Amino acid sequence: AGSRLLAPLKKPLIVSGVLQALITLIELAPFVLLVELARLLLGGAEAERLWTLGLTAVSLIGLGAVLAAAMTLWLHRVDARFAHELRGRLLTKLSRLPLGWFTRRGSASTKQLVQDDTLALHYLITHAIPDAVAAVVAPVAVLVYLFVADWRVALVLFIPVLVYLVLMSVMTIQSGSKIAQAPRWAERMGGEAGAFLEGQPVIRIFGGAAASRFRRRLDDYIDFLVSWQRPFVGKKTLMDLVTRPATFLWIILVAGVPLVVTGRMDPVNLLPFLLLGTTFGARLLGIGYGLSGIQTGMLAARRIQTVLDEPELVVRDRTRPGTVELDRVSFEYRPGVPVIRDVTLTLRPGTVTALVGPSGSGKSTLAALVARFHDVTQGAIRVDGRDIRTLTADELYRRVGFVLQDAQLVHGSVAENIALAEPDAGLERIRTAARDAQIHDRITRMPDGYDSVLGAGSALSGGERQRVTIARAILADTPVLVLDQATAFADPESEYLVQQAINRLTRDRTVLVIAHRLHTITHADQIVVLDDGRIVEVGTHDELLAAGGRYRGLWDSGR
Amino acid sequence: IRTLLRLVPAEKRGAVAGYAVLTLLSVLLRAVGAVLLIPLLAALFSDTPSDAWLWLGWLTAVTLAGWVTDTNTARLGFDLGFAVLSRTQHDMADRLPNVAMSWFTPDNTATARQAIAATGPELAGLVVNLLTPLIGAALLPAAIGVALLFVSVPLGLAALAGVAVLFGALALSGRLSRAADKVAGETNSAFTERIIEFARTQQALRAARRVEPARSQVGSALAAQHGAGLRLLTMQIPGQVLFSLAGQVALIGFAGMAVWLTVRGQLGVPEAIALIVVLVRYLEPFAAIADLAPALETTRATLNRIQAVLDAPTLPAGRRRLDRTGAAPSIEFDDVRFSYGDEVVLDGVSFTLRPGNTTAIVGPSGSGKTTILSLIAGLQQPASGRVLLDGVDVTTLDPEARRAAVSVVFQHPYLFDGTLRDNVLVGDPEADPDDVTAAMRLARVDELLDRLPDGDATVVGEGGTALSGGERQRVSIARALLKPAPVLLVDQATSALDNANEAAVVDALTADPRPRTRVIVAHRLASIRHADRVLFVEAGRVVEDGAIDELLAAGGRFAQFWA
Ligand code: A1IRY
Ligand SMILES: Nc1ncnc2c1ncn2[C@@H]1O[C@H](COP(=O)(O)OP(=O)(O)OP(=O)(O)O)[C@@H](O)[C@H]1O
Ligand SMILES: Nc1ncnc2c1ncn2[C@@H]1O[C@H](COP(=O)(O)OP(=O)(O)OP(=O)(O)O)[C@@H](O)[C@H]1O
Ligand SMILES: [Mg+2]
Ligand SMILES: [Mg+2]
Ligand SMILES: [Zn+2]
Repeated sequence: AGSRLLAPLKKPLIVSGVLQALITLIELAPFVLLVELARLLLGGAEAERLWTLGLTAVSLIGLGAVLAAAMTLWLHRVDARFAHELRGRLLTKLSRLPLGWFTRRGSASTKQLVQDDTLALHYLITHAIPDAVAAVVAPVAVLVYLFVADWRVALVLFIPVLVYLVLMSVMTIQSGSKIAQAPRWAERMGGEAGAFLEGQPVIRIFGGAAASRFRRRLDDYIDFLVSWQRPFVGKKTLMDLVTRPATFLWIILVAGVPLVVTGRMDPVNLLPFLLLGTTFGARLLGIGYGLSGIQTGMLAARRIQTVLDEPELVVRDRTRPGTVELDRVSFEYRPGVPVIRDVTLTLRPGTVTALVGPSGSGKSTLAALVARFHDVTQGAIRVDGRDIRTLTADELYRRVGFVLQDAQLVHGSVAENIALAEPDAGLERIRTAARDAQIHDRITRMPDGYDSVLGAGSALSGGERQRVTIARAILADTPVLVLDQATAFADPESEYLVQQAINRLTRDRTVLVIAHRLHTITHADQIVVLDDGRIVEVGTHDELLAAGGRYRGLWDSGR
Repeated sequence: IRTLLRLVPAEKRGAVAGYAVLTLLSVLLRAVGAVLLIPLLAALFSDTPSDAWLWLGWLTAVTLAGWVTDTNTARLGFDLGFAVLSRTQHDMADRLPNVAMSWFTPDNTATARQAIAATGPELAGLVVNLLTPLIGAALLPAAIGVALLFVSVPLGLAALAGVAVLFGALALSGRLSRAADKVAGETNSAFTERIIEFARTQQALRAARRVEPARSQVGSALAAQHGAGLRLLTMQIPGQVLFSLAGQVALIGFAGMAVWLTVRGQLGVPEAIALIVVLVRYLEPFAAIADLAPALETTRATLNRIQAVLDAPTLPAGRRRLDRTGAAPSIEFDDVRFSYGDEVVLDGVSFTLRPGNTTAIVGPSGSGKTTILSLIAGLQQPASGRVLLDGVDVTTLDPEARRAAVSVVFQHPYLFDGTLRDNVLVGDPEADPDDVTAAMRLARVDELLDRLPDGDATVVGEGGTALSGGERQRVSIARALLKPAPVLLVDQATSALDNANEAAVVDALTADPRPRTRVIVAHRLASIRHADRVLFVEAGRVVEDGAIDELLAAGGRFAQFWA
């Protein structure tokens, strides 16, 4: 699907082809003038004609050089702008695909898509058409001229050309499958490297370098690269030897010296071949080297367009405040593998719902369904009476804020992380939100204060980053709040303080809490026990204790 | 080239010398073949064209020899490029686990990722694609100028003078776009790191509405990356023009001297015609060098990143080993001080933990109890003081013996992107099936195997993102329990587990048959029931310690901690 992707470049590519035909003709003209200059030199022509021919040839060389440079500059600018717009399109597309896409792909796949594929399109959309047109025009024009000059010495030039064509065809056929397999290996190697860098503590405690899957994958990738690049480079060097100007000059002389020594050819008739017969080999080598780039660009275009055609979380146009309602919701991460099974629930303003249950029951996926990271397989989810599929991302996430189970901090200052949902928020608001999350003092202790960066290495403890995400949600200040295992890494004192702050800040708001620590959710207006993806009992703390069900068992296990 | 020779394997220097000899021989054969045309054409245009047979025979020999020296130079260049690739990647792979954790800043982490990312064919084919044509092109007009001294001394000097401007253009070209190429690399690497952050932090960015390019950090990096790439294209224009002017200046000197000699009569008319062909051969490297100049700069940036990883400071290590084999060691801190940067974490923490006994570390968030576990495991090392395992300082231990001494359950469990069984087998890849099932049964991972459809073949995602928080936590517990190490550091291993799994896991840690010196960190009272001793760590100081019942009766911080 590279044609559909590269349709916007329809006119620049045609312009490149025709302008490159003109440029290669202008590049061949100086050598025709030099052949005429040599013919006049042998004839003892007047100095005026020789000066005219030499100056014209030199000026035409300069013109051809400047025109080729300008065309390459313009075409590289075109390619750069196309890559920029395509990367913007890819980022916009990925901004609304389901999160299952990201989970089943990985970060290395996304990096290869946005950056490596767009860069693999470079030769295809910057050099392929110029190289093709140059390698078609210059050999044809030169060979027509030389067959007019002398067919006997022109025929021998087909030997290197036919050998080059055979080498090019066998090289392309041999390397096609390996070029197809190359992006998969690059993606796998990137994923292994990312895991090796991110999972360094696990590598250091368990196995080290020797027993790491990264090293085995590295060895396998190097073996694949050797098996790919050895015959490819051998064919490439043979093609370079065949088309080199020295080879053409030597075969021209081998054909012509026996003719000149006998009374079969005037030596002057060899002036074209020596001056033009050694000009078009490099242009042929350009396409010979560029066939692989064309193949890689075509595969990259196919992958990019496949991702750009991917189904996404489409916003419907169908078109109580602060209410969330799940109605017979079911969900499947994988087809045929249910994880939520006909869940009906209603979170109302001014109430607290505590979603508890066994680990892996489906609490986090239900929270993500409310966030519309995935679309419900069945049922519906409504916010303020509006189905979440009819709401845009802004409309949805201005009404519902989330504190996810994993405390994901972005690379940036702590103020940026707290102000993620509202980057224009003032410093006073950020400080108040941090104080509500019991993290302002820790940020004060930092060297840069609220400007201290939170990249790799300069991390925090688990409870501290969890509190930072809680402060982020507090600063967002949505009518509906979801807290997936918040304060799991918090000590009892910090947990009590942040829970008191949350209760103060969400008295009139809808609140969903997920907690394995059942002692922190006994005050909830509603307690929903989720087991095996379905609700098994609902009630208050005392009612659920009296029921003697799953909640009673979990409570007894907790004491 | 000096950086490349620094990275060549020491047992591959025989091929480098052979490569350098054949590379020069290839250049001389190309130069001699170009200049052999001058005798050949003068003889061919003379009254006895049969005299050109001698010079055609010498052209055939020089042409045949050039083919052999070029196929061999390509074969050796291919071996040198992949030999250099394998060592650098193997060296970085071996060094990185030993690098200090403080080295892994976001810039250094990006450098390491990009250095590893250079395993592709571009760096492997560096010698064949960059050095062989760059050396061949740089030396060919010098070789032609030398070979023309045998034809005419002032002709060769004019040819040689045109090579002084070639190397002048080559030397100055890099400095014209040095800054633009640097900013392009910085914005390109920054864009790479935001894409990975974009995919990893996708859920949190969507809730924050920081996911569209007009509002995302990756979108800002794309705009900066694009602007730097366009600046690079414009700032490379002086470099290409400079090589063009060098070829123009070289043409005038070569052509001007050839015309001057011919008018003087010192050079024949057929010889001057043959010198037009030599002049074209003489000016081809001027254009080839211009094409290779951009490739030379990206290679220099690539090798700097590889050298940055190989220059990373490794942790101190020794050769000592623990005396007993498999026996539970004693863990003691001897006035251990630690600091992240300038901020003090630990301040004179001293204690001793008896062999084969369970100890609990509790306290407020940020007290330093995760840093204590890292010091015991050797992930971090003390600023001062000394952590001792069975009386042996950890910094003096063999790295092989140091990792075999401790198994860790980390606060934030990280699984590798594969099957569930492979992540458990990381603890002991040679473990028998009975040992693997025993570890999974203890960690309550056996519940997952029946619950999930694929069982232990369930393909986990990046990290453990395709599993719930408590499911990947139990997988990291089964990993630690499978390892036969005699020290177990449990860092809040039931944080994401319900009460039923918390109780089963906590009993499982105590019920492990083999002896271990167990250290457990937990924010739950029910997770430290079987601990024989407790350490209350607050602000990097053990405020109190003793038995669980003793500390509750004391009415100190420990009693108030769970109040
Ligand atoms: C675009 C793409 C596509 C296609 C279509 C479209 C089209 C468009 C059009 C455009 C056009 C533009 C053009 C421009 C130019 C013209 C042509 C050329 C013309 C020319 O060339 Fe010349 O020069 C130049 C510049 N110059 C300038 O600047 C000026 C001043 C300095 O000039 C002068 O006065 C002087 C004298 C001589 C004569 C003139 N001449 O010569 N000179 C000079 O210096 C000279 C010295 O040495 C040389 C040479 C040598 C060797 C080889 C070559 C050559 O040559 N030389 C240009 C550029 C390039 C370069 N060179 O080089
Ligand atoms: N990589 C790091 N860079 C800088 N400071 C760090 C880093 N890791 C931890 N710290 C700081 O070290 C101090 C103690 O951290 P540590 O991880 O030991 O906490 P903790 O007691 O285990 O906390 P928690 O109970 O919240 O998990 C905290 O102030 C934390 O900010
Ligand atoms: N990205 C995913 N792809 C496939 N299955 C998934 C994915 N994320 C979660 N699951 C499965 O969903 C089921 C429920 O997980 P979920 O995280 O929703 O539960 P939970 O109640 O929040 O768990 P925990 O208390 O352990 O955090 C688990 O079996 C897990 O294997
Ligand atoms: Mg969860
Ligand atoms: Mg910790
Ligand atoms: Zn290009």
